Amino acid sequence: GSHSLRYFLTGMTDPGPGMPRFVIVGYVDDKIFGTYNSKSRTAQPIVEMLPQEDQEHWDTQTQKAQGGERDFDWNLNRLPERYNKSKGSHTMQMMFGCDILEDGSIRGYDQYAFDGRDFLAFDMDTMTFTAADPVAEITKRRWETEGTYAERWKHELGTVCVQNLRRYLEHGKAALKRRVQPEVRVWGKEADGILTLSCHAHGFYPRPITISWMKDGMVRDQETRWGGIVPNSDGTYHASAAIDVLPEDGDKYWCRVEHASLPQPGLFSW
Amino acid sequence: ALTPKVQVYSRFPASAGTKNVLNCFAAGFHPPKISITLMKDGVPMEGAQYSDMSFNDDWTFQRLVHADFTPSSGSTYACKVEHETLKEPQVYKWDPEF
Ligand SMILES: CCCCCCCCCCCCCC(=O)NCC(=O)O
Ligand SMILES: [Cl-]
Repeated sequence: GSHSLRYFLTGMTDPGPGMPRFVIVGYVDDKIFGTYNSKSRTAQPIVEMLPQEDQEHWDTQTQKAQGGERDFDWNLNRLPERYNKSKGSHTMQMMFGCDILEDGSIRGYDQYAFDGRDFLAFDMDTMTFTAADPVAEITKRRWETEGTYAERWKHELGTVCVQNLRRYLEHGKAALKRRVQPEVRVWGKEADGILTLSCHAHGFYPRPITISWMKDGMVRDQETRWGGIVPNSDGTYHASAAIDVLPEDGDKYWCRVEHASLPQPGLFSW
Repeated sequence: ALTPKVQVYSRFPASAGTKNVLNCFAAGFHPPKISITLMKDGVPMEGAQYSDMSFNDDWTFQRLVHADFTPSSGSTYACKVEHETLKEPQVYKWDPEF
């Protein structure tokens, strides 16, 4: 019963051809629910997840986003010189949100990164900042001495975020509760003396999945390598594991897949 | 590293002649500027869409590119990735498993 809302904010001085300088992606329980970017200058739900959003909500979101784009612009303009590294392209990132745990207690997250490196972080439950380095300390001391950010973001993390998570879980409940089984394909190919067995899980939701290989009823972690969990475009996920086998033992190897959509783990051969 | 880590996969278990989607996922890279091109027989595929820039919890950037396609048994499908950490574009071949 644990649920999460996360915003992932990027500001870029060199985004690339036809690409926005400032992007916000919002996730509920590993599903993108809304987006903002500097080219559209509007915050918009993923209608697949949120089919009936009111305009009022997304006006507010669009304006908070635009304010976030201004602040990133101000960071990207001051930070490089402060770090005596004004040469090059530059990035600014922020991750923030909240968790509603199964018992109803709350967790807030609020983290910043400059040029891909930890910069600053804020802890809602104590309302204290931490800086990643002496230059970030300048920002930390200015913000905590002014007093306003900690109130703001205590409120943002522990109230506003919590309310919106509760809202998105309800509005997107059709999409959030639909469990989506993995579609699994096992495949080998024999080069030189070895046979590569690959087990691929296609299109599952929710995102947590386990894949492992078996000879007899014994796993074989030592020769397995995992591709990791990667996204599809439709809010499902893809995962995979590979293992190399003597070509005269491939019928003895079984791919095991555990997923919330499967009452029992599923066993798949080549 | 900080170069792209690239995986190429189809949305569904692939089968010759059945409409599908080819995905190219590049992750772990910085800076965020990056070129990813889906290709059939070295011709760029049409209709490709690119995910909004996002990143991993370690701040490393990532991007999904996808495009409708109908895999052909006699075609090579690849993903070409250019990034300032690379001296020459790297191409990654789709393994159709069929
Ligand atoms: C999914 C699209 C909807 C986006 C939701 C809007 C939330 C954006 C939050 C503003 C980010 C503010 C940055 C910052 O740290 N400014 C400095 C400061 O607050 O003093
Ligand atoms: Cl079979």
